[PDB]
Amino acid sequence: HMDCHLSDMLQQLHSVNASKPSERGLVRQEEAEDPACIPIFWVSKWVDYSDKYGLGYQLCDNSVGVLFNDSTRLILYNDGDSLQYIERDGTESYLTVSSHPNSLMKKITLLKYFRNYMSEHLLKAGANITPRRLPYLRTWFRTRSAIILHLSNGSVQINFFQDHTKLILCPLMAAVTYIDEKRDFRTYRLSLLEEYGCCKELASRLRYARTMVDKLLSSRS
Repeated sequence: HMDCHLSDMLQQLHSVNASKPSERGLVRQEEAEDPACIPIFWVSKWVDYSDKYGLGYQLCDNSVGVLFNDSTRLILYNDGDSLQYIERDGTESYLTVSSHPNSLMKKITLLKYFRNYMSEHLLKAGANITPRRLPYLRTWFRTRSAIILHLSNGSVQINFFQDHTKLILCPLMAAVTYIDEKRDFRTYRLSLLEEYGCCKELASRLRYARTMVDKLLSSRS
């Protein structure tokens, strides 16, 4: 199944949700935590100017990217010079800001504007956390309750507007990282949540997640 791991994630989430992990009673949510499953990448900041320009974001490694409206993406590495350009094909090329390339000067100017805004005006998600091919934003959408961000490495991140809680779902670890209201970052193996269960708040977000992954799978291309 070649859908950037979305099918796998749907299965991991059906399985956890079907186990009804909050209904239980011997809830040992801390027993489901697995430091071996800590994500390498997540989105630390984002800026939606999608009407006209696109969606800018920062990864936790301090790389910056933009998904332009024409469906190309440009990434500036944390060195502040190396570029990675992804055309619509998915085909990738590499360049530098200092080479001053005619073909991308407009997109580079737009990316630098995004970078500056995020640096000056936004705070990092998971800033207090040392993390464990640079992925890029494959697709995204927002509901009234969340923004849903699907990375090229198959991770899905859901940022909930009401309480600033966040889910980072990693299907290759079959794991979920939950950033709670107090900015506490905790990583769970999903199969250990089936077993030890969890609080009703995490259970509810995992139910919403399932629905969001269903929505990504329902609208490919």
